[PDB]
Amino acid sequence: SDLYWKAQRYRLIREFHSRPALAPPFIVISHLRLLKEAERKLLTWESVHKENFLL
Amino acid sequence: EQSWIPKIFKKKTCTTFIVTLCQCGRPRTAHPAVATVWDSDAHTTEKPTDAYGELDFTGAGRKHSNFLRLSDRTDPAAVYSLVTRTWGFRAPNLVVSVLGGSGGPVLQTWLQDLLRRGLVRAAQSTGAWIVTGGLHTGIGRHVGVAVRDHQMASKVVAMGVAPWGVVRNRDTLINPKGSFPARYRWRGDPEDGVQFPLDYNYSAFFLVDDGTHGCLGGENRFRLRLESYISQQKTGVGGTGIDIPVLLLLIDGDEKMLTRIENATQAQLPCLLVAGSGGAADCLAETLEQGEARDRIRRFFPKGDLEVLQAQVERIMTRKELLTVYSSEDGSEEFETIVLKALVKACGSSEASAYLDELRLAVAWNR
Amino acid sequence: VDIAQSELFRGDIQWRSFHLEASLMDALLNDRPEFVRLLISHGLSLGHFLTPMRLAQLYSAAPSNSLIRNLLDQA
Ligand SMILES: Nc1ncnc2c1ncn2[C@@H]1O[C@H](COP(=O)(O)OP(=O)(O)OP(=O)(O)O)[C@@H](O)[C@H]1O
Ligand SMILES: [Ca+2]
Repeated sequence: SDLYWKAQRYRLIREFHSRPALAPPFIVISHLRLLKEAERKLLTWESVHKENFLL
Repeated sequence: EQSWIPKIFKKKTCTTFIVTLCQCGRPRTAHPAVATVWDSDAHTTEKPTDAYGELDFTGAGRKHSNFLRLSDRTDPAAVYSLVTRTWGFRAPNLVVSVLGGSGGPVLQTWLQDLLRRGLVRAAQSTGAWIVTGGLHTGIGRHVGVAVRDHQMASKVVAMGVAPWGVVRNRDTLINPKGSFPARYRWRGDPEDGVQFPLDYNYSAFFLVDDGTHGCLGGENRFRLRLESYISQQKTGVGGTGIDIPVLLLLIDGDEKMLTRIENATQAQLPCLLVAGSGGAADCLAETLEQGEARDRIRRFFPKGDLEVLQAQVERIMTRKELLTVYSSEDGSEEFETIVLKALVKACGSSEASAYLDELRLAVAWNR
Repeated sequence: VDIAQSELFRGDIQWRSFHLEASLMDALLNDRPEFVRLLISHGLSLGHFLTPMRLAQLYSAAPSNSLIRNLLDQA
């Protein structure tokens, strides 16, 4: 159960991350208002740690 | 501050013309009016350095890459003092040189892993200097890839030496007035044979000038001279420091590499040989572990039966104490122990004053 | 597999990518993890090796009426 909650914690955060800022009673206005080389460096960084981890 | 450099250093010129084609290796529209077997010094003209500067590679880079042109007949002390003093490079606790032709566009994956894992990390831990061909070709290219890869996973300084003639896009380098900044077409599309660009992994470059448009081996004499001088040099606080150890790493190659090691061995420079490197490297490893037979198979058939190679091997074995062989141990992936074992063996002393450098490395590495 | 490295890759014999290409294919089709590891370890240019035809061969090597075959058949 502890692991399951920790996993569901993400689903909660994502749900509220995209929710409009205003509260339900005032959410109406928000609805109305609604209507490269670094990556290569990063990947290399990942691989090095993987290689070290396996070794 | 750099105004001293042009006076101190000179760029050689072919000058005299020796037999369309020219033995001087610089067939131009017309050799000078002043202009047999062409000689490096007999048929050359020394002129003040006209290509010193700090390269700034186009696109991504550190915008800091010292580029200098110098004659082969130059004292290693001057360059070392300039590097240590002017460019601000710290005195190296260790300097390791890489040699070998490294035949083929790419090397074996395990060997590359050994290079990047062992050599680079060891140098980074102790802040050693890695000196290789200053060209994005062959062995030098592989080292640069290793250094680049290690840098991405973060520095390590790795100077480079290459003949001036073989360099590509030398126009941007040529600047008698000096080029504190400089744009280099390192992404040279035309792989025009001998002409090569400069790998941008290396922090500094030495363009050996010998009055040629491009040739191999011109930097060997200067290379060995610099290694010997550094080997006989103290780090920090002038002489109050300790000797800077030096090790030569050979990976495959040809008789030229065999000549280099023999000269290095005569120079009392410890050498290390990697098992499985290939021709010009496996033969010596076997000998440490008939001689004509190995030259036939271990070395290329051309000149393999020639006893000149066998004679060099005998001379090489004559001072086998200085050199040693790094057994891959089925890919050991660690060689700090091997390097230390080599240096202590090469010391051959007992005063314990010459072992401080080895001790420091032993401390720097966890061994 | 240990025998192959001990004998076939004792170092007394050179090797070529084309020499090992067939063996590699067999190991992949026969699920020989140790061998494929060993063959790749011997400096095999995998990128220059793999071909779309070879890739098709591998997928064709699915076991009998394996689930993957059903998906491939539907595809
Ligand atoms: N002096 C150099 N000359 C050429 N390539 C260099 C040099 N130093 C490092 N490199 C790297 O070596 C590789 C050269 O080959 P190439 O450019 O074809 O490969 P790449 O990384 O796939 O990039 P590209 O898109 O330019 O083809 C590149 O990664 C380039 O970044
Ligand atoms: Ca010493």
